[PDB]
Amino acid sequence: YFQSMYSIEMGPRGPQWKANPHPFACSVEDSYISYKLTPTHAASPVYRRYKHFDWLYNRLLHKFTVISVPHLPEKQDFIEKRKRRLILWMDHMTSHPVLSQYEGFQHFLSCLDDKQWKMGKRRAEKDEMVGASFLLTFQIPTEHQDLQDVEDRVDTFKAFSKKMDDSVLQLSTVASELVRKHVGGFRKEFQKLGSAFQAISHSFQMDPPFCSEALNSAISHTGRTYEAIGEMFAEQPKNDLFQMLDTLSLYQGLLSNFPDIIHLQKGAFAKVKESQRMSDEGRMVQDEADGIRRRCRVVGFALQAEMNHFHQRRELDFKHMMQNYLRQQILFYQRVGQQLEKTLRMYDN
Amino acid sequence: MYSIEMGPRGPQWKANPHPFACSVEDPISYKLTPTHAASPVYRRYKHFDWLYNRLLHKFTVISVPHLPEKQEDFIEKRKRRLILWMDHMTSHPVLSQYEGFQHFLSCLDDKQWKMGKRRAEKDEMVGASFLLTFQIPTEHQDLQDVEDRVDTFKAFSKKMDDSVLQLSTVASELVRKHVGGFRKEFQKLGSAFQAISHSFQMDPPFCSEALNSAISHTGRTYEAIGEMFAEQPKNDLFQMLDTLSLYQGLLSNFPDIIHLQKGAFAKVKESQRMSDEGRMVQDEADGIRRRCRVVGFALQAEMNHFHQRRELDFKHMMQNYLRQQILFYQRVGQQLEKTLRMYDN
Repeated sequence: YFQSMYSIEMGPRGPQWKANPHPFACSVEDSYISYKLTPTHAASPVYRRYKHFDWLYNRLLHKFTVISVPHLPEKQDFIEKRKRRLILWMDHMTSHPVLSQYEGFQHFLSCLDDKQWKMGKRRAEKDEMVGASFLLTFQIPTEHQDLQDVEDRVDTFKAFSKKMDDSVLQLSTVASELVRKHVGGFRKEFQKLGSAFQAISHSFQMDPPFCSEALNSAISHTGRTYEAIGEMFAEQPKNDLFQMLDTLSLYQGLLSNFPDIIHLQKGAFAKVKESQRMSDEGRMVQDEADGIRRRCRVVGFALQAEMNHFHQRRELDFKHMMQNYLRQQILFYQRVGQQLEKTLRMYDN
Repeated sequence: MYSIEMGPRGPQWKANPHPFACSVEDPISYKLTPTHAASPVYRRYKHFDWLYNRLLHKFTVISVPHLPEKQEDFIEKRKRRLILWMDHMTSHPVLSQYEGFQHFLSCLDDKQWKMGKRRAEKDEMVGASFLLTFQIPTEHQDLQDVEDRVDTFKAFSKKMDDSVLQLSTVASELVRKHVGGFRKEFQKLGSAFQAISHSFQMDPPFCSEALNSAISHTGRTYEAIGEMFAEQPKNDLFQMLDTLSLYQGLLSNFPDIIHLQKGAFAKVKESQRMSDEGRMVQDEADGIRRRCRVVGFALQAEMNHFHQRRELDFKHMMQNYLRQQILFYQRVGQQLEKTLRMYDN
């Protein structure tokens, strides 16, 4: 036809991406690993390798200037961690109103024949560098008429994204330390205690007619119990901390896109003030300076729609992150207590 | 007044005909309320120390519970360890019937207090003279069998002294971990949660205060859990250390007593060997064997009683510790559940 046109609509939070009219989701599952991808809109599953993921990712970066594109996991439990984060990546892709409609993404998810695969790759390599469309569905209010008010919005988001990048990094660092603290210090303390309870028991077995075999076994049971709890601490991060880190990792990449995204838009804001001022001196034509203004305005709404979409996904993802972490901790400490109440019952006899 | 009788586990102290208990309260003067006394009695630590030094001079073959140190949690831990000391005293068949101990509990006067004090000072029967107080069994046990029993207890007491020291060391380290390490990690986690929430408040119209409040609630929760860990040793670890301290004092009483017994067995074989060679009068060699038989009975009774209390106190120790650990991790789980509902719905 002509070109794809992404729409920006007004909403409760202000400018937002109009939803994908043809929504879908995609599951990721299983010396070359070919991940089995099953999108909702396809009749047959699709097998793609990280190499193919990396191809698409590079295509996305060159295509979308104002949109934050989710980062892939490292190129180099690495295998398991990769799949968890490819899933998180995929979900963020499918739930993004613009990224989910990208033709290169569609070719990535639908193409079966390998002969058509090569063609569809080169076909997506000539678009981009075509930048964007961004039609605006609503009518421009009197509040958004000043690009100054829009630029002030961008500045507050920059400062926000800076401290969020700090808090996320700090939390991700703390979590990774807890993992080692769980495999190390936590396990060690419970195992020194259990080893001590075993030492007490062994000493109590050195006088056969004057010692109770029941008590000596109970204390010995508590010894093995605490030594088993130590192993529970060591095996716990895989249930709660790992998934939290995966979530934080997703937002490391999203937040890392913003510095450049914001830099571009502030450059457009300066180009507007420059073009207009130059048009006031007489060294610039007015209608050309008008085109700069109106274009900067439209992509300003796009950015506003993206920051809006970021907050929307953030609130969903962080809610589920805290919930999932706490539910597991609750389970973990419940399991701990049951071990203790199991070994306490040994002393009833 | 004292007697040693045979039993299922062998030689043992005859039970106190008039058993009792004594509560210790802190209204420094301690409020002591003997259950068999008509009126409560107030005593300071110096009074305990006086009584303690009387027991050392009096009962040589008996293992006397050590008094807590004379020189934070100090002065509070003394109250706990004086209770354990008192309980061991009133539950000992010999020590509980001691006249000076009864004077220490049932003297509500003051002039009579100084009098009874002197009464215990100039006691004719002490040490080796105390051995003529209690009567032994009429049964005859092989002297070699007794020595083997003592030697078995010697090996046991040494290994237990180590295992107790091991657990005592581990527990003391656990107290510091609770105040330091365990608290710190929770404090770090909640602090990070706090920062996340704070950073979420930097873009006011676009961020949910409901979510930020829940996140910062979880932060204050994990910080609260940190302080719970810091306060926890007072509920379980402190009590366990008090029990181990009690038995470290008891196990230290034995080496000297055992050594005296080993010397008693030695002089029996010694005197008899030379009595046969005509180097000593047999009647005097008999008096040595007789003396060894008596002290051997007293030691077996003490070793039996030590085991009797050991299995009780350690059963209760392990029970009290576990029960408090259980309650602790339940209270933690409640803190976590309380903060999870903040994310509803």
